[PDB]
Amino acid sequence: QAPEERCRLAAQACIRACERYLALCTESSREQRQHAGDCADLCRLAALLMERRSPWAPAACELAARYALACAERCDGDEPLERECAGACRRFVEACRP
Amino acid sequence: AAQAPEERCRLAAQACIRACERYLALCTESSREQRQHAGDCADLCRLAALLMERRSPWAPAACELAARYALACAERCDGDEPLERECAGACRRFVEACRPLL
Repeated sequence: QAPEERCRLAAQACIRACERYLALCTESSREQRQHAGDCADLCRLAALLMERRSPWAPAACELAARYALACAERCDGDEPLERECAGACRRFVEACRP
Repeated sequence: AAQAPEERCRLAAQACIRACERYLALCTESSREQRQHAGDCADLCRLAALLMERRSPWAPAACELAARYALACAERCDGDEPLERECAGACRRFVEACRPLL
């Protein structure tokens, strides 16, 4: 699996984690939900660009990673949905550096 | 209430993908290069549409990239055949709609 393929997969696993946290988490704050959504949206963009081999892929990838960690810093807690959302955000960023 | 220009942009995006898919599926005289363009244009337009639909704050960012691919698709796919003209037109029309949201 090429680093771009694992980064794409990590990004998709991220939006799934974020959209899940958004609709399932019963203790989320308006701000926290907003952070999850920003990461989910940006990750959809970076993902679509990675698939279409766009020269903007890397650019969008970093913008997504920025909010990906900002989302973890704000939405990580103790419940599974919370650790999962923050985890997936981490896993995504970890696949951006390479 | 700045959702008026965004809604008209969302509709332009939607029309643009319809024309692009139509182009991709119907225009027989189409190079693989033009097909790739109309295709990228259509996908980005999809994301852009979805982002505007859920009133995402990152919708303009998506419209920025989509406008790029739409503008490129127009510059590459316009032609004498109606399927070619309509695609270019839809893309350009869509590009025009993104302005206020840029």
